[PDB]
Amino acid sequence: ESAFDLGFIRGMTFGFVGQHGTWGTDEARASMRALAEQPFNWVTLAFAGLMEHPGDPAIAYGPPVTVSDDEIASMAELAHALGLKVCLKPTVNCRDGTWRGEIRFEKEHGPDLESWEAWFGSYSDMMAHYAHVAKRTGCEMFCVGCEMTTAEPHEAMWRETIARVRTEYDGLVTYNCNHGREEHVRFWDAVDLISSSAYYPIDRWRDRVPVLREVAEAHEKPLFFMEVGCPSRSGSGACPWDYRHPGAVCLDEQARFYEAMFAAMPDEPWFKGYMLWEWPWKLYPREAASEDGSYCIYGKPAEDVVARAFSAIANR
Repeated sequence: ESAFDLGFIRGMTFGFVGQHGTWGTDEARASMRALAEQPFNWVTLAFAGLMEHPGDPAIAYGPPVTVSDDEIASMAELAHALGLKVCLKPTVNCRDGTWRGEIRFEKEHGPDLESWEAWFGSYSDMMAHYAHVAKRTGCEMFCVGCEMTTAEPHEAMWRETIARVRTEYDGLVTYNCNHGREEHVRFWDAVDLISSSAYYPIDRWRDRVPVLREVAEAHEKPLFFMEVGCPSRSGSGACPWDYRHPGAVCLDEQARFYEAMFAAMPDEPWFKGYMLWEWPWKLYPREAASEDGSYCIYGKPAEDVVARAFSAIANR
């Protein structure tokens, strides 16, 4: 169905970074079952192809690097049988640890150089491949990119990648920008839904909503969060995007983040919901949650905070 008619998204991201073999495990199947017991109507299957360095245009994806096409199909099939809609979200990470939002090339053109042209060649090839996987596996959404801040001004190359995806895939298409980039992306017209990694600090939510509304209304597209969440660590609510943030385990900090977000987001048709970050393919037991400092909400007060809000939206 169309974008404005879409049911409000109550989602969870699963299985990142999608290392080869991990989703084909009994653990992954048990973890997906646990995810589906929460009041989620969506799951995002997220995984990363690999670049050697942020200036290398070559991208390694598929086995032995990523989960296989069969592993993706297995997870999509399981999620679908459990009543979830599925977004497929391929992305790229750098082996040297450089954030994908900082990839950069010295040249725009040159197919045998380290150019934006060469990289988008590799990236378009990868996205076409997974767009075809998404079609074959009946995925209801496909995400053409995540947090690609340095790549964004290459509008023509993004439009090509999107047109290539459209060729392979006729479901809903989004691009996932970083927090603070919602108003900066210039190709929102080429996708069906505007999405962002909305890691806004606890105290920034109320202030940020107006611009988010303005972005949705300006481009006449619904907007949702392709990533939102907070680690259960002390002070993390001030820097939700940072998985490396040092601090004692703190379950309340994560809960406060979710409460602040839910409090600030209006019940207005331009806003289409939440794809939470994140759920592991190997899920810890409930009792171990008090020791866990990750983004996962399982077994923590945030689980209940999320369940209450999502159930209320669901049972309406």
